Amino acid sequence: MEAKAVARTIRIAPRKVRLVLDLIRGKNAAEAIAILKLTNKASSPVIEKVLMSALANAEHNYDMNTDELVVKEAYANEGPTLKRFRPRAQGRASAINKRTSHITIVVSDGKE
Amino acid sequence: RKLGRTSDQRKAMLRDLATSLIISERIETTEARAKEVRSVVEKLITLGKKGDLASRRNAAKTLRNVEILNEDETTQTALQKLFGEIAERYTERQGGYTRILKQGPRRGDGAESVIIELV
Amino acid sequence: AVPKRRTSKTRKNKRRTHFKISVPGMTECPNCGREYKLSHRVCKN
Amino acid sequence: VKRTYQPNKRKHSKVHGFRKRMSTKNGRKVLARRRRKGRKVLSA
RNA sequence: UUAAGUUAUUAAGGGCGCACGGUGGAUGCCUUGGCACUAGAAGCCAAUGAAGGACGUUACUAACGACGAUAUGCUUUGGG
RNA sequence: ACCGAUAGUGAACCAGUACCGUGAGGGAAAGGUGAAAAGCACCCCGGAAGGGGAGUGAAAUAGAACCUGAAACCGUGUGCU
RNA sequence: GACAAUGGUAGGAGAGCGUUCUAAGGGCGUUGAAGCAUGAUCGUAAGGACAUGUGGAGCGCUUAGAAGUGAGAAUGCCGGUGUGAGUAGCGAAAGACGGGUGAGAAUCCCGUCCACCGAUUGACUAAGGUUUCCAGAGGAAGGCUCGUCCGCUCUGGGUUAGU
RNA sequence: AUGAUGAGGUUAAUAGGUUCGAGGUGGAAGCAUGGUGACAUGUGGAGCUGACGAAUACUAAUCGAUCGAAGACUUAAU
Ligand SMILES: [Mg+2]
Ligand SMILES: [Mg+2]
Ligand SMILES: [Mg+2]
Ligand SMILES: [Mg+2]
Ligand SMILES: [Mg+2]
Ligand SMILES: [Mg+2]
Ligand SMILES: [Mg+2]
Ligand SMILES: [Mg+2]
Ligand SMILES: [Mg+2]
Ligand SMILES: [Mg+2]
Ligand SMILES: [Mg+2]
Ligand SMILES: [Mg+2]
Ligand SMILES: [Mg+2]
Ligand SMILES: [Mg+2]
Ligand SMILES: [Mg+2]
Ligand SMILES: [Mg+2]
Ligand SMILES: [Mg+2]
Ligand SMILES: [Mg+2]
Ligand SMILES: [Mg+2]
Ligand SMILES: [Mg+2]
Ligand SMILES: [Mg+2]
Ligand SMILES: [Mg+2]
Ligand SMILES: [Mg+2]
Ligand SMILES: [Mg+2]
Ligand SMILES: [Mn+2]
Ligand SMILES: [Mn+2]
Ligand SMILES: [Mn+2]
Ligand SMILES: [Mn+2]
Ligand SMILES: [Mn+2]
Ligand SMILES: [Mn+2]
Ligand SMILES: [Mn+2]
Ligand SMILES: [Mn+2]
Ligand SMILES: [Mn+2]
Ligand SMILES: [Mn+2]
Ligand SMILES: [Mn+2]
Ligand SMILES: [Mn+2]
Ligand SMILES: [Mn+2]
Ligand SMILES: [Mn+2]
Ligand SMILES: [Mn+2]
Ligand SMILES: [Mn+2]
Ligand SMILES: [Mn+2]
Ligand SMILES: [Mn+2]
Ligand SMILES: [Mn+2]
Ligand SMILES: [Mn+2]
Ligand SMILES: [Mn+2]
Ligand SMILES: [Mn+2]
Ligand SMILES: [Mn+2]
Ligand SMILES: [Mn+2]
Ligand SMILES: [Mn+2]
Ligand SMILES: [Mn+2]
Ligand SMILES: [Mn+2]
Ligand SMILES: [Mn+2]
Ligand SMILES: [Mn+2]
Ligand SMILES: [Mn+2]
Ligand SMILES: [Mn+2]
Ligand SMILES: [Mn+2]
Ligand SMILES: [Mn+2]
Ligand SMILES: [Mn+2]
Ligand SMILES: [Mn+2]
Ligand SMILES: [Mn+2]
Ligand SMILES: [Mn+2]
Ligand SMILES: [Mn+2]
Ligand SMILES: [Mn+2]
Ligand SMILES: [Mn+2]
Repeated sequence: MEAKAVARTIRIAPRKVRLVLDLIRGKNAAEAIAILKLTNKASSPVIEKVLMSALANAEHNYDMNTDELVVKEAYANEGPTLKRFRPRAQGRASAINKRTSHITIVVSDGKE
Repeated sequence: RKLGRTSDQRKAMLRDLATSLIISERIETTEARAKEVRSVVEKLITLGKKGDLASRRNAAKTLRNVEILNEDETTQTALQKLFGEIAERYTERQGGYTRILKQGPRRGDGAESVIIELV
Repeated sequence: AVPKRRTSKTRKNKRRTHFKISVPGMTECPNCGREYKLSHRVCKN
Repeated sequence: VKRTYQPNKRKHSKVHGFRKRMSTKNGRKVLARRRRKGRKVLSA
């Protein structure tokens, strides 16, 4: 129907990816790519590549007209997180969380 | 009067940035350094536009040594190019032989990049 | 000094309403295609 | 600062060696015990 | 329109309900391993070099076993 | 009328081993795809990772970090506010 | 059918709910068991059913028997995940531009200029450490950022003595 | 601090430059002369000069996008 694509365990924290994701959500696919290319945060290129792949198999698979396509929905979910430490003063170690996330984008036409 | 580093290191980077771009007409830098360097460069170009040994020995006080490779054979000096090359171009021109072009943010630190070029 | 009571999901989100990023000011390249940031260079074309 | 433990190959092998264990009844008792637990290292 | 009075829409964001997801590894089912006994065998190995190891052996070999320089096996009797 | 993976041995996994101590010594965690590897040919976006089709299968909303997949916790949509 | 009584801590007395296993009887189950989820269901309570989804092989009921039989608190033990919060920190120090490379460079290579140590940040070697040394590839994780790079990864090599 | 306030955005003096100037310093370099020289005088209130003051579009404020009214009901009064 109205196509989607997903990237899994990207190693950016979900809070961080979500910031870029909010600007893109609900927007026309073209300007979505624009806002993505100009927004200078770290997650922007990653999210870009995901939206590109989404529109790509929205055409090669479901044969929609790419230009009428809209970013119907985008989000990021907590992935598994790598756990590391960080030695400190007095010889105590302390926690560090290298978190990762599943980014999802879904583009669209009309209802049918 | 913008800074970045310490008062002397700032001097050094400014002479370095100024000598460069005389060496090669245009360079890429932070917007802040571009706005600082433009003054030092137009000023060196007026010392060049005067022509006297006074203002030459004067341009020498700031400008770096360098080497410069002229097209085909032979070697100039950044000084020699300031007085014996660039100044020839800008005699009829009034003030302001410089422009900053706004490249936008770079990856590593997101500093805003700009090109700074001659005419 | 330490927090004396944990923040609730509600308090923490209310504290975050202003923590967005603004959509960049942007403009179409005249007859070049890719859009660029405002009052910034048009690139190599 | 000068931490405890400056390594020394000779001194480590004297005092803590197979042979040094063997040299007294108790060292043999030690090797006995470690053999009983089945340490992959035993005395070293 | 003028005066007096009365109401509402807005949600930056929040709350309740619901839907769809993610994380996480409880719960159910499973058992290669354990746990306590029963009946019978057996209760010693060692200078003819032990117990326990070290280093090696395979087309390719890091690890475990097996084997030792006749090395990932040799002869021999029987089973298959 | 014993345990069923926080149990039962410390050890159901190449355990007295990662790891820790100069040493004597201390001492873990870690089981499960499927009936069968049939473990996704090929096309597509991507440097790759990862993914959408197309397929194997009763099932992959069983795809390997793989049975079931609770709660905390994180999100997207919105009916009343 | 009238009548009486029924607040309650320590504590005594009574009657019951549910969990695992066992025995006997009687049943359910791939036309879908347990489990999980949802619901406007039922009983005086603990608690019991029914329908739908999920799940993919086991499980109730009756009578009795036996217990590792019921958790919210022990600065309890293990595991997961929050809050603090996009907060503290990123470990003494001078760097700039040009040119390469690359999917991608403040951070890798080359270049010029600048700078810092110079009884030492230089050159040897003992202790200790044991392939970190060299070459070509690589970039998941390690590196407090980045990475095309590395004391990291893969593949292949490298230590020669009568004195 | 950031935002905020204010001065401007080509029909333009908002910054930078350029040419002038205030103020600061105190007599640049090069040459000439006088000395054996270290130095002195002349050329010449010289030269240089961040923030301060004018003038001047030479450089840069380009193109462009976003947001923002159509005016509720009742009663009395023209
Ligand atoms: Mg032991
Ligand atoms: Mg009124
Ligand atoms: Mg209004
Ligand atoms: Mg909103
Ligand atoms: Mg006997
Ligand atoms: Mg019993
Ligand atoms: Mg000790
Ligand atoms: Mg491609
Ligand atoms: Mg490709
Ligand atoms: Mg399919
Ligand atoms: Mg599939
Ligand atoms: Mg029951
Ligand atoms: Mg039933
Ligand atoms: Mg079903
Ligand atoms: Mg229920
Ligand atoms: Mg009973
Ligand atoms: Mg507790
Ligand atoms: Mg902040
Ligand atoms: Mg190594
Ligand atoms: Mg290596
Ligand atoms: Mg003389
Ligand atoms: Mg004067
Ligand atoms: Mg508009
Ligand atoms: Mg009214
Ligand atoms: Mn320490
Ligand atoms: Mn100094
Ligand atoms: Mn990067
Ligand atoms: Mn929010
Ligand atoms: Mn031991
Ligand atoms: Mn017996
Ligand atoms: Mn004998
Ligand atoms: Mn033996
Ligand atoms: Mn035979
Ligand atoms: Mn165990
Ligand atoms: Mn389990
Ligand atoms: Mn199997
Ligand atoms: Mn693939
Ligand atoms: Mn099929
Ligand atoms: Mn898992
Ligand atoms: Mn599963
Ligand atoms: Mn009572
Ligand atoms: Mn009463
Ligand atoms: Mn009692
Ligand atoms: Mn069926
Ligand atoms: Mn059961
Ligand atoms: Mn039944
Ligand atoms: Mn109990
Ligand atoms: Mn608890
Ligand atoms: Mn805990
Ligand atoms: Mn704070
Ligand atoms: Mn702070
Ligand atoms: Mn900070
Ligand atoms: Mn550092
Ligand atoms: Mn290139
Ligand atoms: Mn270099
Ligand atoms: Mn020095
Ligand atoms: Mn050594
Ligand atoms: Mn070491
Ligand atoms: Mn090396
Ligand atoms: Mn890194
Ligand atoms: Mn304003
Ligand atoms: Mn004018
Ligand atoms: Mn003056
Ligand atoms: Mn405009």
